Amino acid sequence: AVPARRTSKAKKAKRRTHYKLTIKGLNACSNCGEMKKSHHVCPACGHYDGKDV
Amino acid sequence: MKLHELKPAEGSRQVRNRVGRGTSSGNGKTAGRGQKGQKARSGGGVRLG
Amino acid sequence: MRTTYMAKAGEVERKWYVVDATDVPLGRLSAVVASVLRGKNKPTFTPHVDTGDFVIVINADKVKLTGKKATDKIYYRHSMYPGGLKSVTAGELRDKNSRRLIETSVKGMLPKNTLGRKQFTKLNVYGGAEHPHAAQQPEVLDITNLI
Amino acid sequence: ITSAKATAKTVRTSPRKARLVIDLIRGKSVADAISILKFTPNKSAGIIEKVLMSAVANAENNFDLDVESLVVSEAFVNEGPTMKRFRPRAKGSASPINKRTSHITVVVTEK
Amino acid sequence: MYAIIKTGGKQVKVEVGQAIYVEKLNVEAGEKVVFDEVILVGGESTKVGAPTVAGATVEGTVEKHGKQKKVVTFQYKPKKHSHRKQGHRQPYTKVMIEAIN
Amino acid sequence: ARVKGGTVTRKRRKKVLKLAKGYYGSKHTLFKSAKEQVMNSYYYAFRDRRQKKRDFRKLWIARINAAARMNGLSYSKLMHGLKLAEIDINRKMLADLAVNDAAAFTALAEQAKDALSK
RNA sequence: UAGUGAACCAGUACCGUGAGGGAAAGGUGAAAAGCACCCCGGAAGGGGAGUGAAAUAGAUCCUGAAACCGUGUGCCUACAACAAGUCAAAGCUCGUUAAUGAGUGAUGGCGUGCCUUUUGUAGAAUGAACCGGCGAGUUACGAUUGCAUGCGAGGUUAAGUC
RNA sequence: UAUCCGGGAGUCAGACUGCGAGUGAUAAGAUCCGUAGUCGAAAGGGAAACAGCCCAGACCACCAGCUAAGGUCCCAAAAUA
RNA sequence: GGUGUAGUGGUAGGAGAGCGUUCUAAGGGCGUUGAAGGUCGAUCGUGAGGACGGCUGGAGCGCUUAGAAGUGAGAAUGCCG
Ligand SMILES: [K+]
Ligand SMILES: [K+]
Ligand SMILES: [K+]
Ligand SMILES: [K+]
Ligand SMILES: [K+]
Ligand SMILES: [K+]
Ligand SMILES: [K+]
Ligand SMILES: [K+]
Ligand SMILES: [K+]
Ligand SMILES: [Mg+2]
Ligand SMILES: [Mg+2]
Ligand SMILES: [Mg+2]
Ligand SMILES: [Mg+2]
Ligand SMILES: [Mg+2]
Ligand SMILES: [Mg+2]
Ligand SMILES: [Mg+2]
Ligand SMILES: [Mg+2]
Ligand SMILES: [Mg+2]
Ligand SMILES: [Mg+2]
Ligand SMILES: [Mg+2]
Ligand SMILES: [Mg+2]
Ligand SMILES: [Mg+2]
Ligand SMILES: [Mg+2]
Ligand SMILES: [Mg+2]
Ligand SMILES: [Mg+2]
Ligand SMILES: [Mg+2]
Ligand SMILES: [Mg+2]
Ligand SMILES: [Mg+2]
Ligand SMILES: [Mg+2]
Ligand SMILES: [Mg+2]
Ligand SMILES: [Mg+2]
Ligand SMILES: [Mg+2]
Ligand SMILES: [Mg+2]
Ligand SMILES: [Mg+2]
Ligand SMILES: [Mg+2]
Ligand SMILES: [Mg+2]
Ligand SMILES: [Zn+2]
Repeated sequence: AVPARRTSKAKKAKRRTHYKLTIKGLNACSNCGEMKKSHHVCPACGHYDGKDV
Repeated sequence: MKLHELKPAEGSRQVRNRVGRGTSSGNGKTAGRGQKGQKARSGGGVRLG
Repeated sequence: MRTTYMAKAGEVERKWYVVDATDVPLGRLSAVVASVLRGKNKPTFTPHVDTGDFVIVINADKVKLTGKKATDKIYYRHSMYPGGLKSVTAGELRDKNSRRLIETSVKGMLPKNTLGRKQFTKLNVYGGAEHPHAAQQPEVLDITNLI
Repeated sequence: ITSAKATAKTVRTSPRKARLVIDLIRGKSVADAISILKFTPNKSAGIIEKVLMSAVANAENNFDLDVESLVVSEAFVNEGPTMKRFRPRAKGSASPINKRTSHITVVVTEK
Repeated sequence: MYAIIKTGGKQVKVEVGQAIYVEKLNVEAGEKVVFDEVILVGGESTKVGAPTVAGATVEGTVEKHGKQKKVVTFQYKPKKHSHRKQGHRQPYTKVMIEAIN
Repeated sequence: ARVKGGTVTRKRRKKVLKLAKGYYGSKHTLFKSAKEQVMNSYYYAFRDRRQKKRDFRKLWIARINAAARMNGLSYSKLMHGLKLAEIDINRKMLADLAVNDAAAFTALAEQAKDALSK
């Protein structure tokens, strides 16, 4: 099977509506104040839950 | 006469007709040859007589 | 000169009428109602703008069906499933859901477009002689000569 | 004077995939943009971050703008030159391969 | 007060101080013109011409002669390799109404 | 004496494209689609310059009919009466009177009805 | 994309066992004066600072179209069945080769592409993915007719010599 | 308008409708002639849509008017004559 | 030139008259105070098409008369990019 008709710019853009990246779970790190991912170790200060690790 | 004011005698010269140069000219597409057949082919046509 | 008057949406005042369907043939009631809803009865009629007035139909249950239409006029509808055809007689519709009877009749007569559907919303059908729209102060619209 | 721009040209990355990360950061404070790019795992995030950091360096070093005020006013990815490559396929035929490149521009303004 | 007058095979409503565009009139710009066929006169009271109001005339002045925006007639028949293109600018006369009688 | 393509081609195609401004996507961007669409637009434009006259006469007739009904008359009876009374006011002016000068339209209707009675 | 296949290290690269087939590829600026130094970056690449008449002439370098891709937004769009236009039109926005202006456009009327080939094609017949360039009645020698000019019961030279 | 003289053609697949015949089964949107029209090469109005049927032949502009076929309760212009 | 009357759908195709492209001749012009080219604009003509502004561009190009053609592309499962 092959495309009977080429896809127009508008239809192509509509389909890609949901083809987007997302960034979730960022919040300030308690120890150093930098942004970190919740439930992850802070890459900057290497502290999690207020302790160095 | 003056080289910048030349004028040929009326009816002495005519403009060549060019075929296959658009429809509105009257000889576009088929170039006056009609539709298919032997006489419509390049070098087509039968010998005299 | 391009001076023909064109009505605007919202500038035209839409009144409210009450139409009594008692012993009026369904089609003739519907035809007059559709003209009113479209606004054909007012000089300001503008095809691309809604200008008609609201209609309250009362006594829908007593609408008249001439001939044997009560039992032979059949309303079909297909569910779009194979063998999904349903039917109901006009008489049964009048007895049980007369609002549907009048609404289908008038839907057929309004235009099949966005404006037509909007105009259809202005219709209100009630079997029986009392309606909940007294707040709009509707006025009686005799149709004896209009049919 | 109020704005500084940085551009990375002919970067070997898909323009569409790069535009995904660019849309994330557009119209955000420089601090927020840095955080977003640092925690995004997509490849183009690192390249866009280098461009963004280069733009911030321009704003401060060249024009002495206030880093804390800076925000990402404009950011976009433009198609770069495409390197043409071929991949052999079944039955002795090749198919072309487009090795895309991107021009990544980040503009950062005072406010 | 307003009038309805017959002009250029058409009927126009005219109000004093209002310009009107009509089919080209053979009158020079800035010269007085008089429309003698007044099919109606209205205002506070209504006069109905049958077919014309007797002894009613409307006066105007020809501000300008012009040509309306060009209109292109492009006639073609699909699959018949034939088209014809034509242009048109309809002349018009603009008349400011001075007095309605 | 070679005559290379030059710029006439681009000029002609650009004229077509400019004519096609506002169309949907390729119908304004691409010369072939644009030309094909511009030809249809010409067909519709020529046809509609005639249909437009019909539409407005239809509109005036409908408005006159509503006004006549309010004055106790049908459109057809009103026009017949006006012809009997020698009134030449056309449908455009009549519709304008119906919407704007109701009193004038009523006066016209009275004369029409009188002619019908006679 | 012409002109030699070849304006350039071309009968080269490349293809083929071999005979053989056979490309693509010109242009900074007047002058390299071809961006010292500084800044982000491992670099690439940028931003300044400079050269320059000009750097959006920075070596992919004159001009830099269209397809195609993206950023910004003035108008519209989530009850609608749309050959996508045209005709009519509110609202909003804007003010031009100053013209009975421009953009957008709710809503309403009408409306089955272009080409080829056919008795007949919206056609479920053929061709075109799009854009650009290139791409088809010519020339020579004769025949004949029209028109034009010169001469006119005449008209005219061919080869050849200067 | 007809001839006649000369330059230049294209056409030799036609279709349907009405009327008169054959072939066919007094079938076919069949086939083959005769005759008229239309399409072909004809847009517009009507026949829902519908080359060939009915009305009628678009050089153009108009937000003017009268009619043809066909229509006038609503979609949908005009008689709930 | 004016008036009047009539006429002006159209495929194959015939006739006529024009638009635009490159080049030649002559004349008369324009250009670092910005040519060609590109781009935008609400501009003119009955048509092909012609101007005029803004921007870009950086060195050649119009106009009038005549002449000669590799003289006009949207379709060739066309060629090249
Ligand atoms: K011929
Ligand atoms: K330059
Ligand atoms: K846009
Ligand atoms: K529409
Ligand atoms: K096939
Ligand atoms: K002959
Ligand atoms: K026959
Ligand atoms: K220009
Ligand atoms: K092609
Ligand atoms: Mg010649
Ligand atoms: Mg022809
Ligand atoms: Mg063709
Ligand atoms: Mg052919
Ligand atoms: Mg044949
Ligand atoms: Mg032949
Ligand atoms: Mg192999
Ligand atoms: Mg070409
Ligand atoms: Mg008409
Ligand atoms: Mg070569
Ligand atoms: Mg530039
Ligand atoms: Mg360049
Ligand atoms: Mg709904
Ligand atoms: Mg909605
Ligand atoms: Mg066939
Ligand atoms: Mg195909
Ligand atoms: Mg047959
Ligand atoms: Mg044929
Ligand atoms: Mg027809
Ligand atoms: Mg056809
Ligand atoms: Mg009539
Ligand atoms: Mg009606
Ligand atoms: Mg009756
Ligand atoms: Mg005609
Ligand atoms: Mg040139
Ligand atoms: Mg050529
Ligand atoms: Mg092409
Ligand atoms: Zn931390």
